[PDB]
Amino acid sequence: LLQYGSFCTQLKRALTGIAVEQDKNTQEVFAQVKQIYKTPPIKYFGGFNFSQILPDPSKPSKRSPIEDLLFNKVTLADAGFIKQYGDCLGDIAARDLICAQKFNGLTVLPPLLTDEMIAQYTSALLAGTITSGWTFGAGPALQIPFPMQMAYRFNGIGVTQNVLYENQKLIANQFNSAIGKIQDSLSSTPSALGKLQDVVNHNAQALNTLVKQLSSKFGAISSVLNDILSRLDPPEAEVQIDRLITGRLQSLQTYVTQQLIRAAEIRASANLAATKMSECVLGQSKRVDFCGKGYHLMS
Amino acid sequence: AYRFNGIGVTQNVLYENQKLIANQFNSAIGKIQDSLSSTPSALGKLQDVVNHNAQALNTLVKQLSSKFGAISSVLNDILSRLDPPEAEVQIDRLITGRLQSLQTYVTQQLIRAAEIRASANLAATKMSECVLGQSKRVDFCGKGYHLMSFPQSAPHGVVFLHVTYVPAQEKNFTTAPAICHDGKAHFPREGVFVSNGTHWFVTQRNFYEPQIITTDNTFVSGNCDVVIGIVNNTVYD
Amino acid sequence: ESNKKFLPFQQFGRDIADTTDAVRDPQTLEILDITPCSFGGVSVITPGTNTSNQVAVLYQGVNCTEVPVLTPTWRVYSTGSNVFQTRAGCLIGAEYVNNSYECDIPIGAGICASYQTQSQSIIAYTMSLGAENSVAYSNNSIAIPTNFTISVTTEILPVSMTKTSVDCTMYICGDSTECSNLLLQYGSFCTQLKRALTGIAVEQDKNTQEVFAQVKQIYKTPPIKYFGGFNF
Ligand SMILES: *[C@@H]1O[C@H](CO)[C@@H](O[C@@H]2O[C@H](CO)[C@@H](O)[C@H](O)[C@H]2NC(C)=O)[C@H](O)[C@H]1NC(C)=O
Ligand SMILES: *[C@@H]1O[C@H](CO)[C@@H](O[C@@H]2O[C@H](CO)[C@@H](O)[C@H](O)[C@H]2NC(C)=O)[C@H](O)[C@H]1NC(C)=O
Ligand SMILES: *[C@@H]1O[C@H](CO)[C@@H](O[C@@H]2O[C@H](CO)[C@@H](O)[C@H](O)[C@H]2NC(C)=O)[C@H](O)[C@H]1NC(C)=O
Ligand SMILES: *[C@@H]1O[C@H](CO)[C@@H](O[C@@H]2O[C@H](CO)[C@@H](O)[C@H](O)[C@H]2NC(C)=O)[C@H](O)[C@H]1NC(C)=O
Ligand SMILES: *[C@@H]1O[C@H](CO)[C@@H](O)[C@H](O)[C@H]1NC(C)=O
Ligand SMILES: *[C@@H]1O[C@H](CO)[C@@H](O)[C@H](O)[C@H]1NC(C)=O
Ligand SMILES: *[C@@H]1O[C@H](CO)[C@@H](O)[C@H](O)[C@H]1NC(C)=O
Ligand SMILES: *[C@@H]1O[C@H](CO)[C@@H](O)[C@H](O)[C@H]1NC(C)=O
Ligand SMILES: *[C@@H]1O[C@H](CO)[C@@H](O)[C@H](O)[C@H]1NC(C)=O
Ligand SMILES: *[C@@H]1O[C@H](CO)[C@@H](O)[C@H](O)[C@H]1NC(C)=O
Repeated sequence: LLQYGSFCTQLKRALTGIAVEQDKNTQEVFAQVKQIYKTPPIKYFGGFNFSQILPDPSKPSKRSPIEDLLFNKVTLADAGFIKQYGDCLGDIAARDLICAQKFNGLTVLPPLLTDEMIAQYTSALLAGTITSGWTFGAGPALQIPFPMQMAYRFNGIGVTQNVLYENQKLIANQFNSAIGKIQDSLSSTPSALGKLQDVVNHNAQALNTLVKQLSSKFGAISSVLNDILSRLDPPEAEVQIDRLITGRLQSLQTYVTQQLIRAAEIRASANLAATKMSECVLGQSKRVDFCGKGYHLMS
Repeated sequence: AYRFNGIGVTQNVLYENQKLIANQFNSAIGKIQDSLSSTPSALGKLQDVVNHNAQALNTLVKQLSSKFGAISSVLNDILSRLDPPEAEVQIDRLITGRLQSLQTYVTQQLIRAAEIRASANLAATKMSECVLGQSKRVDFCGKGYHLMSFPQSAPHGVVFLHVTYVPAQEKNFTTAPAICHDGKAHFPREGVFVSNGTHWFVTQRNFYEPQIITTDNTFVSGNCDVVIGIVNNTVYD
Repeated sequence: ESNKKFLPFQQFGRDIADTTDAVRDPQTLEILDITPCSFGGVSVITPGTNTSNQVAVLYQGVNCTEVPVLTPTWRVYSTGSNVFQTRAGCLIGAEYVNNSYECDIPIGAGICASYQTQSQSIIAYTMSLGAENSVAYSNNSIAIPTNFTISVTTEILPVSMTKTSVDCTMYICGDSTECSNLLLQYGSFCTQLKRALTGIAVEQDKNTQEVFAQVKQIYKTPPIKYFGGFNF
């Protein structure tokens, strides 16, 4: 193989580029603000109830109930684990596909940002948008009572503020009911989180195909190098080894190309998500059907 | 003044602070050259394209020294050291290897071209929206309230200079949603009620400028029994 | 020793990748299982060579106990120097501290490394998300600014790249005729390559034209440059 060029340097470079791009995407999406705001201890906002989206201090990981349901709904499977070789050598007689992947030179790297840091970023964004409206997204944060912020947002869509000031309780009740229905709507439908499951399914399928490809003969007497080496003299052995080498190289090339295309698609999706975070959360958008159906109020 | 009215600030603010705004703009423009020159890694995106192209071409050239399983990597030596019928089988390996290298190079170039096209489309949209007009989209033409943009050309790229407005030196105040007077509720037209401790005024949101509460800048539209937190005072006519 | 329940007529065991992992000893009929011995990857963390020559070594995905200390001939200290365990594996040659700074060199799950004067040394820490803040929220209080600042920022965007062309015959066969004749019967791959390269070359110019040709009138500035005190 040493005399076939430098294809594998190119493969390593492409894989490293994709790995760096993933962390860049996450950092771009989830790091809009540089100040870690925290909610006031007393939770009274004119009748609006935010308990379903604020972090829960009772649980150890400090996640909102909706975040808990979202994390329980999706199966993660592959992740980074230290001493994973020890678990593989434990040999409980249940040889999973992960150990087979590891023993053939395929590894999975952990992300730079943990889940707790992302949860902290989300909590800071929520506290900022609750306590300051949209001022913290364009300079220093300026406090303002929540009903006055809602009156400003209603003026933003062409409705006078006395409409809000005379229907505060009904609007608060409607908002509370709409927030409450979200958990039931998410839990009842099992196919809601298809997009997030598709990524895991695609990665697992690609890795499994790459591992299974090692059993092909590609026109040789056998698919095992040791058997070929023991059953033949060398000069008849190079011609048998060459076919296997070429087949495995082709499989690696195909895998890398597919990974590159998927990475490009994921980058486009991440850019869209970052734009939506910038425009719908840190301010009020006048673009039609960009931040929901109807006249956008807040995200 | 038109651009300041576009972000919700009255034009008399500009007309009374023209010299200070001009000085601030001049200083901000002057700092740009020092900021660009001091940092050596600012123009990484433009250098990456050249580096990638040079690396790809160098790899393609260096790939010609591989044997790919033949006796030699030189066609003339193979032709001179062997009869033809033994020579086609040696030439075929080299041909296949070089073809594979060309295929890989072309595929990588296509992917890079797609990425560059996406970047160029984004740049064209930014040029259309931030330079030829004033944008209300948050964080699209800089950080803060966008005022105006200027374009510049660079090797294989464009550089946008965004000029924006940032508030500073905030102060605390006591506020109320409405004012009760003669059994009627009054709401501000454009602004918010503010109290310095003793008296009440109305001011615009993005700049402190108190004014006497009159019937000219308020409307009634309701009674004084529904609004929560109403405060009763006097309204001048 | 293997716990697999081999049938009396079975002599070998295979896996998904078609590799033998269970064997029966020819002399004593006992079932044994085979596992490859330890292996892994090594990463090197270093600042620029213009600064120092000290390095740190990260063994990836390996519990730092039963450390290999081998295929690599060079030996790290493996002792004396600080040894730390991260979710990415083991780190050797860097000291862990309580202080949190901005990330300099990424390592793994929330762990970064830096070169600090402390005697210069390499330290590892947990990255900091940002400075703490807490706005005073009240339901009858507001905050209003009293001054402003004019800010100028920059943004850089690539537009086009290099246009290249390749000749198949000269690259593959040079000036030889036998090689050209042999290549003539391999199809029309090179026509496709030429078409793709030409398409990319045209697309580059299209991108530049789309970006830089918004207006069709060539305006020029007046000779006298006075714009109310603004300096351009
Ligand atoms: C905000 O909503 C939550 C849940 O929607 C309320 O918590 C409920 O409180 C009642 C009475 O204390 C309990 O019987 C329920 O079991 C609680 N539900 C949950 C999920 O904890 C909370 O009381 C609401 N906020 C206010 C101020 O009433
Ligand atoms: C709040 O604003 C009112 C309105 O200007 C201030 O009242 C004035 O105070 C100055 C100096 O104290 C007097 O010269 C004026 O005659 C007052 N105006 C009126 C209509 O009486 C008041 O002092 C301000 N309070 C604070 C704490 O700043
Ligand atoms: C608003 O900010 C500007 C700039 O920070 C202030 O102008 C400065 O005023 C001080 C006080 O004399 C001068 O020493 C500086 O030279 C001024 N800066 C410039 C650029 O001219 C201005 O005073 C502030 N306004 C208020 C009401 O505080
Ligand atoms: C606009 O700015 C430029 C540079 O910032 C000014 O040019 C400077 O003028 C002074 C006095 O004539 C010279 O001492 C400097 O050497 C000049 N700098 C440069 C880079 O040429 C220019 O004067 C300013 N415009 C006005 C109308 O004052
Ligand atoms: C406004 O009040 C808060 C708390 O009451 C305080 O932290 C802040 O410094 C005050 N701002 C000014 C400008 O006095
Ligand atoms: C003015 O407001 C106070 C506080 O709400 C209230 O007690 C008082 O009755 C009001 N004045 C009149 C004339 O109703
Ligand atoms: C093979 O011979 C050895 C003696 O060296 C003996 O211990 C063993 O039981 C024999 N096994 C069989 C299957 O005959
Ligand atoms: C490393 O190995 C030891 C011994 O088996 C084990 O006790 C320890 O838990 C392992 N480290 C981790 C992080 O699990
Ligand atoms: C870091 O902080 C923890 C807090 O409990 C402390 O136990 C530990 O000793 C500190 N690190 C060092 C090196 O002292
Ligand atoms: C909100 O207003 C109510 C008036 O009913 C008051 O009792 C409460 O203290 C206010 N909240 C805060 C945080 O001061």
